[PDB]
Amino acid sequence: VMNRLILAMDLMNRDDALRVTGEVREYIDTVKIGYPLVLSEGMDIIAEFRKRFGCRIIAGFKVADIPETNEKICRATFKAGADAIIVHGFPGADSVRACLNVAEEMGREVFLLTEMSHPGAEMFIQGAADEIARMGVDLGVKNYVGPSTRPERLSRLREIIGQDSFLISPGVGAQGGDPGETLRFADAIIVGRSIYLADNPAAAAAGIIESIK
Amino acid sequence: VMNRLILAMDLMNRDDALRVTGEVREYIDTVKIGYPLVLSEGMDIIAEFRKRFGCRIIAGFKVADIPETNEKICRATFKAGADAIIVHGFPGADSVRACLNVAEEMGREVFLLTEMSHPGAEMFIQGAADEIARMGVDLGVKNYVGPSTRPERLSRLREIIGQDSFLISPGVGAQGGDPGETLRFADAIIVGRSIYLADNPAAAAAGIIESIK
Ligand SMILES: O=c1ccn([C@@H]2O[C@H](COP(=O)(O)O)[C@@H](O)[C@H]2O)c(=O)[nH]1
Ligand SMILES: O=c1ccn([C@@H]2O[C@H](COP(=O)(O)O)[C@@H](O)[C@H]2O)c(=O)[nH]1
Ligand SMILES: [Cl-]
Ligand SMILES: [Cl-]
Repeated sequence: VMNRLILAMDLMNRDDALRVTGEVREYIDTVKIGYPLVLSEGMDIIAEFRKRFGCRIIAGFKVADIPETNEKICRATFKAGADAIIVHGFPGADSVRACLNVAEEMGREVFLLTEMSHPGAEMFIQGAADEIARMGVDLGVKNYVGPSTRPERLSRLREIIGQDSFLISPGVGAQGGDPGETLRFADAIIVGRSIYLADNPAAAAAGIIESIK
Repeated sequence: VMNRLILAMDLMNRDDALRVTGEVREYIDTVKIGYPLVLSEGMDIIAEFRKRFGCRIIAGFKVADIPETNEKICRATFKAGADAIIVHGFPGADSVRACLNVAEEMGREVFLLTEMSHPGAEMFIQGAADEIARMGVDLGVKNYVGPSTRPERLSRLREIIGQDSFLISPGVGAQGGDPGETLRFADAIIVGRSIYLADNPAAAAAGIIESIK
């Protein structure tokens, strides 16, 4: 990932989303598109981003359904052009495998979300996170998502998945996570609001990159 | 809910989804639309269903993001016409409250998904399900989703939420759940494939209703 920086484009209208992404295109080559934008503008927005920016697209859908439905969601998502999809690990191994099956068939990637970055994650997710990470390792998952907001937890996750695995981390900026500290364990950071809500997105992205040069 | 039967419309193309729903419209007044259909045809499909069938629409999105993103997803979904949205409880209380806030503002409903119906749910969700249910009760949640595939678990969930709460349950038919047994605890059953994949959807729906009379 270019500059170890992934833009979380959660604006909800195409003009703004495309405008802001364009303002920071020189600093990134990977964009995470989620439901706020997709539900507001349609799945065709993914193809629009790929054609306009020639960027990698990670669908931050955090799939969390039964196996059969997970397969359908992944199929629809990859057909739309997504290079990868983020899947929740809490629902179990069968639900994860369903996503892996479609990813293998279509030559795409799966990112396993272990622990989440928000406060509520401490209630149920945190206690299962280490086991969810191990589950991913046992199934050969190579891409993971961990919390920037809890460096020691992110560090433990890194220990479990190993140095070879790819780890990205949200929660940098708006949620309180620090770019540099997070990159001690993650290969790339996910940044949304700190950039897309900034007075000048380009300066914001440049500032982040400057602090981690 | 008419006939205590909610149709899970997970077909992935407009023509088929509308045709099948039309075939069983005389037996239902509530349809659950999820990502397989919405990602394939766009969120406008929700409005299409409401105007063509005058039915209640439950968005089976199982929202499972951080609070801020959950708010955006719920807002986009309710603006699209959804009467209710299904929210995952495992991400915690703040993520649930975010959904409740938007539902309150827009005069819509939130259904809290406690334990899931597939095998993988036993790995992490099951052990947290009773507490997730209690969390919902403590926050005043009145609508819940529990597994048809585990009658005793569904029964325990009913005990926790009380007779007052509304409980719907997926996993009937394709996943092995029995309509009658499930309705001993749930107010309504969610049925997808057993109906929409049937040679004769209308006959399939009638058959289910027959054994429930
Ligand atoms: O544990 C997680 C999983 C997903 N995200 C997502 O990552 C982005 C973080 O954006 P922001 O807080 O930098 O604005 C959003 O798209 C959000 O939905 C998190 O924040 N935390
Ligand atoms: O625990 C859960 C939560 C959601 N669903 C959803 O309920 C429907 C069940 O459909 P079917 O198995 O009758 O086809 C699908 O939309 C599915 O995604 C489950 O099956 N189990
Ligand atoms: Cl995400
Ligand atoms: Cl659902």
